[PDB]
Amino acid sequence: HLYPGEVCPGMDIRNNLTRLHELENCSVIEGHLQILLMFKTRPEDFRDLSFPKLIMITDYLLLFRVYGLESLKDLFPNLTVIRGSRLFFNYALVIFEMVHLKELGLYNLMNITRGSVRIEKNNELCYLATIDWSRILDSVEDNYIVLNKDDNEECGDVCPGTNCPATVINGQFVERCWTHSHCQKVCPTICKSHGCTAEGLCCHKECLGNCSEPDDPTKCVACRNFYLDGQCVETCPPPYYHFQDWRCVNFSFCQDLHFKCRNSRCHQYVIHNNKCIPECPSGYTMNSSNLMCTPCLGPCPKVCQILEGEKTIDSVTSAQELRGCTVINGSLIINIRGGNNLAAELEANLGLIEEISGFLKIRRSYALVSLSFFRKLHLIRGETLEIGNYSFYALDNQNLRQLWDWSKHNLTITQGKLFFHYNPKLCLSEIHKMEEVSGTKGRQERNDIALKTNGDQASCENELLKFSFIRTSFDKILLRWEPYWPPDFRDLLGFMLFYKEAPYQNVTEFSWTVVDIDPPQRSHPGWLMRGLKPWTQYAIFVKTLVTFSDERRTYGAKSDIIYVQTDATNPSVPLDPISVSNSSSQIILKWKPPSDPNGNITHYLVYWERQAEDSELFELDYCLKGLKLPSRCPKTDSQILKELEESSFRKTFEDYLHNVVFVPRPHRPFEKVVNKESLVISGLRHFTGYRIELQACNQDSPDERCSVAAYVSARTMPEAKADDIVGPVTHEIFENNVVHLMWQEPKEPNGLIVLYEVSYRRYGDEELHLCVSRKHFALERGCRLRGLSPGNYSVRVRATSLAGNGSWTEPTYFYVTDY
Amino acid sequence: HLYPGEVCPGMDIRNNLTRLHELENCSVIEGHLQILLMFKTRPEDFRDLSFPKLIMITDYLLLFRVYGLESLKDLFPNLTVIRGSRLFFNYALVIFEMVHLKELGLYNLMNITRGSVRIEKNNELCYLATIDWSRILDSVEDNYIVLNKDDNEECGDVCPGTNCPATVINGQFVERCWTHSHCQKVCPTICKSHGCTAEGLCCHKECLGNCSEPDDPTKCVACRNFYLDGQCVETCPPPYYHFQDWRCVNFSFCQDLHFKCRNSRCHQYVIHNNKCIPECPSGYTMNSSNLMCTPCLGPCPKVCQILEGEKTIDSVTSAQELRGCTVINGSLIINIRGGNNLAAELEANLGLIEEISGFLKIRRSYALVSLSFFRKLHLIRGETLEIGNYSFYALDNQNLRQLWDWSKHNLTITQGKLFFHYNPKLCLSEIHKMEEVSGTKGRQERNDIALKTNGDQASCENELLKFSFIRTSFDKILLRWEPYWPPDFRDLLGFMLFYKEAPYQNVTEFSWTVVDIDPPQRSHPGWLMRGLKPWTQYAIFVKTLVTFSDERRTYGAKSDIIYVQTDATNPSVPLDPISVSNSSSQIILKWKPPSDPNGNITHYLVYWERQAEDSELFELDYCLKGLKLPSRCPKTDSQILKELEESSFRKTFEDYLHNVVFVPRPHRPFEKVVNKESLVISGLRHFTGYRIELQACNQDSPDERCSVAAYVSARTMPEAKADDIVGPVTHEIFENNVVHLMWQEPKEPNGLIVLYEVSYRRYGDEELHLCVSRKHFALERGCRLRGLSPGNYSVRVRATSLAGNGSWTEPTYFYVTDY
Amino acid sequence: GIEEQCCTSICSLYQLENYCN
Amino acid sequence: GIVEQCCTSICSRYQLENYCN
Amino acid sequence: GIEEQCCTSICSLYQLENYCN
Amino acid sequence: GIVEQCCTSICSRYQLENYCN
Amino acid sequence: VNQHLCGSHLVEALYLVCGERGFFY
Amino acid sequence: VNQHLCGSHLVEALYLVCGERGFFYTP
Amino acid sequence: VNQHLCGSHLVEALYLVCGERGFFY
Amino acid sequence: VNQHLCGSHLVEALYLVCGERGFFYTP
Repeated sequence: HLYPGEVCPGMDIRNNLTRLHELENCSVIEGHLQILLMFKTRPEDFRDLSFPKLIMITDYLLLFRVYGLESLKDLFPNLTVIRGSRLFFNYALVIFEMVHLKELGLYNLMNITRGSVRIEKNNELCYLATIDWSRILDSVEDNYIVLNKDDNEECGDVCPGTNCPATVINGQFVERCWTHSHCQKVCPTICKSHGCTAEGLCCHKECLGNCSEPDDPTKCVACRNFYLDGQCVETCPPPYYHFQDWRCVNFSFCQDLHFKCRNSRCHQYVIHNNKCIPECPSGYTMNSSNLMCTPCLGPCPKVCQILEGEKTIDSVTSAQELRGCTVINGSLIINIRGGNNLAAELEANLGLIEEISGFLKIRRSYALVSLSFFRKLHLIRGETLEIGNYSFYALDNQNLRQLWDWSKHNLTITQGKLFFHYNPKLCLSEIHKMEEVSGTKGRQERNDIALKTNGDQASCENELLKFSFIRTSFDKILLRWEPYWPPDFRDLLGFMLFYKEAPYQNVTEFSWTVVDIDPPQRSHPGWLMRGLKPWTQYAIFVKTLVTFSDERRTYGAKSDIIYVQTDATNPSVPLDPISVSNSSSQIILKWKPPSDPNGNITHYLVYWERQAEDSELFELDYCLKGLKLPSRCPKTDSQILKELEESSFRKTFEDYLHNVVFVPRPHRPFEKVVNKESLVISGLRHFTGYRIELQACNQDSPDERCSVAAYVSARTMPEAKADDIVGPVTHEIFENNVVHLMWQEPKEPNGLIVLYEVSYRRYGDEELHLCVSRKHFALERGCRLRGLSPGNYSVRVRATSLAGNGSWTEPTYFYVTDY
Repeated sequence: HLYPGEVCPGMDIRNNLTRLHELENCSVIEGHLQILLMFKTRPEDFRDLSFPKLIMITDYLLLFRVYGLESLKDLFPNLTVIRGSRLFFNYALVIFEMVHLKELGLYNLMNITRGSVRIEKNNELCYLATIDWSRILDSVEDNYIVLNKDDNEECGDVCPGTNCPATVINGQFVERCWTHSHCQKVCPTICKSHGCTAEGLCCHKECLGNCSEPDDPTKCVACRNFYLDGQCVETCPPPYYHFQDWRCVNFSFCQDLHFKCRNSRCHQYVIHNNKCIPECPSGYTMNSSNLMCTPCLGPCPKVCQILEGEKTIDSVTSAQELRGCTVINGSLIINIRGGNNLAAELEANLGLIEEISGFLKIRRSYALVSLSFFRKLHLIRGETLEIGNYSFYALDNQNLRQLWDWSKHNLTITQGKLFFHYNPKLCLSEIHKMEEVSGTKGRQERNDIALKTNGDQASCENELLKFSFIRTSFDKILLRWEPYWPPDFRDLLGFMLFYKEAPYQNVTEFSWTVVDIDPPQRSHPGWLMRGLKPWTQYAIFVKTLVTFSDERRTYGAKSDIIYVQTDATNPSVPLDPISVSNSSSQIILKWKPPSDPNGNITHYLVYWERQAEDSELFELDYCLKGLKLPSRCPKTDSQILKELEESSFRKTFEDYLHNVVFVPRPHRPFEKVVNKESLVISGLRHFTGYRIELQACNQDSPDERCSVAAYVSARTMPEAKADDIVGPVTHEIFENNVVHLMWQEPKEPNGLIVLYEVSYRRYGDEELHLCVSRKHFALERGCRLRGLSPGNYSVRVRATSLAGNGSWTEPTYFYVTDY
Repeated sequence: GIEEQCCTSICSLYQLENYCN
Repeated sequence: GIVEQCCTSICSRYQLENYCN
Repeated sequence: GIEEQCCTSICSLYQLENYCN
Repeated sequence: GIVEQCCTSICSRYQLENYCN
Repeated sequence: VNQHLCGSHLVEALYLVCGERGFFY
Repeated sequence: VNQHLCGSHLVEALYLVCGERGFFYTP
Repeated sequence: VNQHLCGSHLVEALYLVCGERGFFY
Repeated sequence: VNQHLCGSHLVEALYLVCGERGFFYTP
């Protein structure tokens, strides 16, 4: 159930396992736990050592170079909550340089309330990618898990699937398991943070992590808000006071803690706002008999004496030592060598201070985007200045954009000069505004505020260029902006045009194809766009190119990013035209839409034409041998320096000349396709070739504006009995026993018939064949037999067309006279 | 001839043509001529005004905004020499903003001794590209001729070619002409500078430009060295002294010039080294009676009091005002906004000074490569410092590489701090050496000498990386260099490899394909090259990538550029194989060498094989119908910052952890081709198809190492009478008048004979034909005629082969019995 | 000569209105 | 010089009279 | 598994000596 | 801290004894 | 893509720049 | 009219300011 | 040209890195 | 042996210097 036994305040264990045996009788650690620096240790020194009683840790857990430890599943088999009240360099779980460690094994870790997890330099640690930290820690983007065995090698991670839950991480579902035999317990979304039981039932509203029986505060394992009498409560009822943000205590316990410090060497506890806090905040003073903080009859701030008069803020834990401070009796150095935005936890610890007796220095703060976390910073006395007599030292801040919101924020620097160098995203406008507000305008000397490094990567030209004449064509865009001239019009070396296609409106500022535009002659400067793609929206804005000025402000002018879309036109040719004739009169034609729509495609045009049969087939003798009828580079850097130098040299010569000279004396079938890519075609002749003309056309009513077609050919299937001969077989016998055979031709064949074959066989004799071609059939009106032996024959006739061979006609019997 | 009349010292003319009339009586201008600022002038105000007497100008000629002037061919039709003793901003001929000027017309300008020519902003001036300035001015690379009509428009330049000499300028020959009627006079190379006459004869050795009669000093027009009594002399004979470096004068004239200054308001002339110089140099003093400079009995320097204690050097004319100075009582600002190296003329005027009472400032000196022109600069007193207490202010020098040669040069800065910023090619080694030599080591404060701007574009890693294991293969190169470690080994973020193919040895330093190489684990770091082209030499060197350090020196390590050439291999396939049979037994085969030699190609292999005649031609009946026999990108700066920041963050966490934890307690026919790309082939059958196997092979004796072949086919020409039938025509007549014809077959035809045709015609009747195929000829042993009418016939026989139709045999007569 | 000036080279806007009324 | 007076600073009508006869 | 590690990715020199005696 | 003493400056054998029992 | 204008490209470019006032070509 | 005057515009400003009397150059 | 190694490229690369001491593949 | 000691090498330097007696941490 809840926490039994002792409380074992924060402890550190080193150099052996001898002193760790004092964690046996306590379940919750009221502080931080550190197991580190164990070299004379062996893997057999941890099997018999286990701490099932430990449940929750308040500050953090640190593990640094403990040899022989392979898994935490035995040391802490029931650790479930790390509150993270006090972090170790903005981290709540640090595992650093754990040699011989192979798996985490913290299979009960459910919630990490505050902080992050860092795992680094563990050459044998695996089962790291199989942990869903999003279910454990809220802000998972701040975790730093690098240089392990999960990426250096390919160590296997076997989560039993025949039960470990699978959750999506990036784009795939993977099973979650701490070890080879323990699955990461995942609760349903109905149990937000209170946890679930074995059967998946939500615990009490005041619960956290795990519980024995659902919907019962007294059967939980880790309290979400506070602990009291084995029960989790939202707030401490009277006469109990909050203590360490995790449990409720009476006045006697806090008094004993206070007296144990007063009568000894410390955190002399007091009472304020129904809490037993270490030090009373600003504006209150502890009394003699009672410990409750009465408000003072005077504005007494909380001074925080910084040792050595210089404090470096580099993490959440360093800033937290200034929590509740109002006046700082020292100097602050803000250096977050990071990559994750800590302003959320920085404004909670800082931002309550008003005065700084020394200097404020912000150096190499990569992650900071603004100094707005100083909510109440008003006075910088500068009684102790940075070397070189500086009271505000900003340097090498790669993402600093805003110093303060000067509309409502007041600032007053008493002494010391300013310094701003290598702030690529902090512009001179903010610096000068802060100079005016602070009152140190006439205090800085040259090169204290840099010019080629402050804001060199930020667009703050603070002057608007207005486009004056824009119109678009097929593949060109015409641009015209109002002319711009600095006071020295020769300083304008020309304009620079940035363009980029954008499907949607909101586009970033500052790809980005560049073209250099000369200044006009003193006619708007303008420029003509070329090499565009039709029906595409582009982002356009112009940024001036002025010569640098070391003395005064350099200069600035730029235009808002306008969006222009070029017009539509005829699309491309439809792709992949394929035609298939599944039936004797039906053809299915399939195609792909053109790759260049150049607008919205509205309709398609398909044309057909029956191909006339080749003339030579009607005038070829195919009974002869040989009768095989077919069965149908950015501008390099030194270069631009050359134009810069030449343009400056021309002005230098002009100025020298002017100074010297002047002395101041004293029809075919078709159809319309609607949003379809195929068609079934009716009314087609059987076994005939067709020519298809296919177009994709995006405009019908206001005249068609569309391109050339795609051509393809297809042949329909033939009929069954098209080639078969119909009609009775008619024969004539002359005086000289000449047999003249006649038969009705197949009026409607599959295209055309090339030849006929007649098979006459006298009874008992062998079959005789004779080919009759088109010309023979026309000349003889069928067949003519000369010189035949007496007897009775059997005559069968077949017709051969383009489709193939037709069926033979019924046998016919004729008898020639014997004489 | 030589110069007559007056000398008219340098004059300036403005606002009208009224004061130009004093140039009428003088031929030489002893100074500078400036015609400028004439707005109320018309083109008709210059036709009647000419100065044919003017010959040469000592200092320079300047022309600035004179309206109505279209050509100088009338103003100065005899100007020939501009000595350039005193320049106008390192220029000897300045033509600036000449509106209405169309052509130069200075058709006698031969030599410009010193300076350059600037022509700018002349919207109508043409005939500029038709001038060979190399024949006029020595250092032509310093000319600045931009923004004229020669490039803005296409104004014609007609030089009469039917006489203007043509000289090569870049890669083409173009005629030279000042105007449409005047050719630029060019002398032969035998006349180096003395000039030539009309017929092309060299003038005297002491002559210059032009002369009337060759080999006569007294008939010249412009003296090369000095002028005296209408004669050009190398040196002034006694008792004459040099004056203004162009003429010789007696002591009386220089005394009168000296007395005209002493007894009036100046250039109080003296005598020194047989010269009448304005001011005597250091170590000499003028006497009372005589003007000769006696050496002083003491080291008195020539101090040069600079007005306002600050002088800006920006051109040759500004530096020339300090000529002969030894101690400067002021401050020098060196700012040559240029692009041309002026060190040659800067060391002549400067470099004679030893002390500078103020500060020395070098700002925006683009063209300077070194400060070595200060030959004798020893002391910089710094009695008047630059704002911010600076005595040596170097800033924004884009090409400054060397300050001084510290092996022999001494320097001593008395007061003032140092300053070095934005010198991309000046490295910290030179700065620190100068700090040590000058004695101001413990005088500079932080940010006075920058780190990320000084030498950021120069390779001065001043530590050698030695390659340890190099070996090459087909297309891979293996590289291994000795491991390098800074004192903080975590600062080494990895190595960077630069490679580039180089046909020849000497290659530039600092293309250059880059690959990032991780540091090793503490095994030499090394790297394996992939994607190479065989038999190619590459330039290899490795430059380390270390984390920046703001406090101390950053760090450095790089390797000398080594050169490795990969091995040779089999070449590519020979290209374009074409075979032509010009003769019945000869075939010429032509090919191109392979595009990938991969070494030196030694020999070629060509193979042949006779293709057997197709079998079906021997078993085809070609007498039937159907007898048609054929008649055979750098990772974006954004990413690299991310790796830099992450690498620094890991070290920051490591340092925080270490500080927290540790507490300091108190066989087929072939042939071999030798360097040839074609072959004539003998011993070939007539009219036969051959298959060709062609190889290019670069190794013969130590086993052939070469690739696959290219295949092509060719057919030889046929013989004339190969298809003709030889042998007598033999016939037999049977009892039934059956004619059996026999004829000997053409044993050796063009491949094979497909058929024979026999033409028998009875006398008075018509010709009868009968085709005899191969099988018919074999079966009947020729021809067999059955059922022939009585009479006498004429029989001719022809043979048809693959080549074509053979000639008919001689007629043969046979008579069949009539019975 | 528009062809000789920007069929082998590139002509900007400024030298294009010169061909206008 | 006139440049430092006029192009960098601001010249008035009276100041330009110093550069005339 | 050399194939799975640098036939679809790039393997540097260091993880190639690990396949050696 | 130990880092500023050892990694930036130079530590001796005696100095490292202060970080031991 | 981004290259010189020749022929029809030139005539469309000139029609783009001018044509309200008129161009002769 | 009051503005910065540089280069050619400076020359035109001087010419409009004076030029009926002419520019000055030292004797 | 600068892509991963697969097959013969890998075997030549391994023969380049090692083979004096020996590699099994 | 005298050199810069950073990170892991620093930890090994401490372990070789002492460790028979153990590291020190404040009570």
